[PDB]
Amino acid sequence: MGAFRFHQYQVVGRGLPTPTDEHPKIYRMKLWATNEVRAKSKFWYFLRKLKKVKKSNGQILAINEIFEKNPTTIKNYGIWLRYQSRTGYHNMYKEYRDTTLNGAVEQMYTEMASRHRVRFPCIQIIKTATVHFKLCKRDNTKQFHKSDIKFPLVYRKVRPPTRKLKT
Amino acid sequence: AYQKEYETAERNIIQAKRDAKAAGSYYVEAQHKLVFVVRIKGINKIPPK
Amino acid sequence: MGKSHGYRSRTRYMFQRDFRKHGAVHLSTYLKVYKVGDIVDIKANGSIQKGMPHKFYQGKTGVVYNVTKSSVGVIINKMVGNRYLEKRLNLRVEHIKHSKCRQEFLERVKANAAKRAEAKAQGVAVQLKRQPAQPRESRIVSTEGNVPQTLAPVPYETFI
Amino acid sequence: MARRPARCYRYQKNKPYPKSRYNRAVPDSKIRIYDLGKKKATVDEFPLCVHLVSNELEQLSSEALEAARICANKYMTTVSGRDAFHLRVRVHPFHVLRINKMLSCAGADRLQQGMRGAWGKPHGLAARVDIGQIIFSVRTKDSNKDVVVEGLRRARYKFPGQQKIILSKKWGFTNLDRPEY
RNA sequence: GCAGUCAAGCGUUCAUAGCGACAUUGCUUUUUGAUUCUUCGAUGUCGGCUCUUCCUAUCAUACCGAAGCAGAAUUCGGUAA
RNA sequence: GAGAACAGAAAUCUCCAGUAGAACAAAAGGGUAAAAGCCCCCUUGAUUUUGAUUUUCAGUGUGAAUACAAACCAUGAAAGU
RNA sequence: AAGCUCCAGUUUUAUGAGGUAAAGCGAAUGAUUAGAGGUUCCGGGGUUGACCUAUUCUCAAACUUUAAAUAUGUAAGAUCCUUGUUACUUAAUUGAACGUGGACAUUGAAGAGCUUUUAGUGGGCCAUUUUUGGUAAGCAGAACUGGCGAUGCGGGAUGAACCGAACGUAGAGUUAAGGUGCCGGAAUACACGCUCAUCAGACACCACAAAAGGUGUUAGUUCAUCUAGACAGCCGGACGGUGGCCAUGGAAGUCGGAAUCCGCUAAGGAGUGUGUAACAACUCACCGGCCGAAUGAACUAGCCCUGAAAAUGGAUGGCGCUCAAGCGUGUUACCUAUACUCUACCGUCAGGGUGCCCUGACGAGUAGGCAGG
Repeated sequence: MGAFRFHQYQVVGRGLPTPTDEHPKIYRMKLWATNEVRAKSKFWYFLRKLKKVKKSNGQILAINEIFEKNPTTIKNYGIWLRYQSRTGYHNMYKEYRDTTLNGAVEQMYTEMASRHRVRFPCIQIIKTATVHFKLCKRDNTKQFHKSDIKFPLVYRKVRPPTRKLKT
Repeated sequence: AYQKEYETAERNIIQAKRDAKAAGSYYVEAQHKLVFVVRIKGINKIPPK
Repeated sequence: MGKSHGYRSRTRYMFQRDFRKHGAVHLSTYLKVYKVGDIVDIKANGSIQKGMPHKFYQGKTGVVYNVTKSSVGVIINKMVGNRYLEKRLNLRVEHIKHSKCRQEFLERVKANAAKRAEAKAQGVAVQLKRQPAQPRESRIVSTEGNVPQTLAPVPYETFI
Repeated sequence: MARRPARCYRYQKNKPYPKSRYNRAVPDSKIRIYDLGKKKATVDEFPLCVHLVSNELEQLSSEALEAARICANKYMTTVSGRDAFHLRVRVHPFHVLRINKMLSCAGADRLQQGMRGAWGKPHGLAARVDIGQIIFSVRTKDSNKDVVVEGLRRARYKFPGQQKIILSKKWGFTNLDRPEY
């Protein structure tokens, strides 16, 4: 797409470390990011969150990025999310209608921001999980979109400029 | 040239990595890189330190 | 004004030893004699009563300048002011402990130093460092003039 | 008692202070008892355990602690009767409060000199209750869950630090706790 | 000084017609203290008189709510300078 | 703790168990178990002289202290102290 | 200043040390406390065995030592050999270590050593961090640091110490901080979402707003119920084992106190509330219909109002816009300092070169020193 929204960067690496029969074992976090600036950062924050490491103990092997595999079209992304507001972070599973992973980020940001309290310092999320169109449960925007694929309903929905013409 | 050995070795590497977590075993690249340093920020409100 | 200034105050953590260090010290430590130019930490053992430095001097490293009877004379540098002088401290051997760090440092440089000699004969590792060290130097070497050169920055103009 | 809101006390003042040499004649602990109800009962009969936990970092007054805990107790002992379930206060009150005590008019200001001047004359006890700390840990049976919750609501309007009711997990839940015999 | 919350309790019975502790959060700046910012080549003191302009936390009047308002004296409270 | 008529304050003496919780004139805190503590003897070095140095105080005195060497003795097996 | 003379730092290594949380010692509020040996008294009964103290294994948090502190600043510390000759403390005794004399072989960069003489104090202030006293304070009194003082200029309405920025002159360019509806450079920008109170145009700030927070505002979450038909409302039904043991004046559906099976079976509980001294009805449970699609309870955060009252006259700097000119999420383009770069050039210092010419760097300034005029 044009001027990102957060392509997920599949960052991989190691650790890589010391003269001991240990070594840390092989990891992944695929993190949504804008390129390498973000790439680094997330990895250190993941390494803080779950793992423990260090900066130095986490070694990055490689990077491979993100465009559109499947259709622009029409997941309605199930997102596992955390929002920081008037104390620390509270858990969320938000399943919202989207075009795509580029979009998902913006639509969630706008939702943390507006609705939930969000401001600067945050981060992000935990996972995004695709779903089948009929399955989608919570609920307002999407319920209409699910119905549209159905169709008929696309003949519905067809509404927005509608009051304007004359014909 | 560094990148070629990874590429040659691995079909596996890419697909698994976009789709899911985990990492595969066998190889890994070390890197050096020298640096350039530019000072953006001024003297005001800092220790001599 | 108010209260004291005082040698014994603020000692409680420094003076006191671990549960493991507690009990009488061992006379081997008392017996130990050292040579000039040895590097020794000063930190008083709580379990010896006398011979103790000013409390304020502990955790500093000095070189045994000379000895005069049972106690030994240590050179250390303090800090802060103008034209600060280096100090002699009379501090006992019970309170003075060896320093491993220079001993292993000395062995490593000397162990290395043998590896080189063979390389100087038949081998070229270096080359640049080789050029100053043959042209360079006596002092004899080992002299007391180098000490004021070191002494002079210890009163630091900026910090002041 | 004598007014001062808790604007004076609630924020985290002072290198503690409550050290035993340094304060003869503190005013009392007014907290009537810490454990309540069935004191003659182990924790293990009760399938439900409810807690009350802080959002803020405070010093709570001794009077607020007793007033909140008695208000909760009147709700428990009226609805579940005298030989009810069982409660424990998490936090006892032992931080000691200095305040200077009401001058004079002699033109005698402080007569002291000008002054004030440490060694302030003790006003009583408070408890530290820091963020996420637990003021009450209450053990009960699920057909009286409601009763302890309103007792915990009637407690909140009697301390100033904002707090939340919560259902506990600790070790186990209450039944991964029980299988070894 | 005044207010808000909570409402133990009292009011024959009844938390809330009314009264209302403990606790607790506020607000004002008009008492008192605290301070030492301002003025020691000088800010005339209290009080009172008289002239003005204001404020709202309203004592009365207007309009209203509730009552443990039969009338009716009333009580409490809202709007309101 | 036990044990011993009487004795409670009951020493007392006895046995076991007993590592710094005791003792160490005096604050505090620290510190030590054939100890620097406790006992028995013997004794005077609480001597004179000079004091490297630190604390005083980073350079500033008195004072203090830590070390000597000369002078002199002690105890002690003696080293030493 | 005036001269003299030609080294400084830092990771990394090693040391010991702030501290403050949960144990140990000491203190210990101070509960709760089972199990369980023993105090000591009397006092009743058939050695046992009611009665008070109290070891002992054993349980909720505080505080001063100490481990291991975890931390973090720190915070000092970074030549060798042989030969001879001399010494030395210590048995006519054993050794080293002294001193000499001679030979042998070894990431940084001017931040910089010493001296004479000189001056203004010898009253500070603010902020940040860590505090200590004080209810607090545009408070008091420390620590660590930057600024103000003595520091311009640009931003912030104004405004010593907030941000950007350290300033010879002059110009051109481009930028910071911060801003782009108008005042007012520069967007009535672009993607979206909430808000309708004029919230609100706000880093810090004499910028207020809380407990309580409602809440069916919006949103989000967690648990349950729904096409097998929930839900609002309206409508509608109930025979039989059998009026159930204990206790008491008395419970018998419904003062207190049990079990809880079953008929048949749309369905018909040993019962939901309303009762009388006690008994004495009627509804509900449970069950059915008319309608048709979501539903309610708990927490959380935005918003918001409610809490929300003050004195000469209205403001967020002002006008005052509200799918924004709000506020938040991303994002494009612009604007903008004495900064930065560059051009020209004045001083100092590097220096060079021939009373003179040239190269490049640095270059605000009160007290104040010195030097030229």
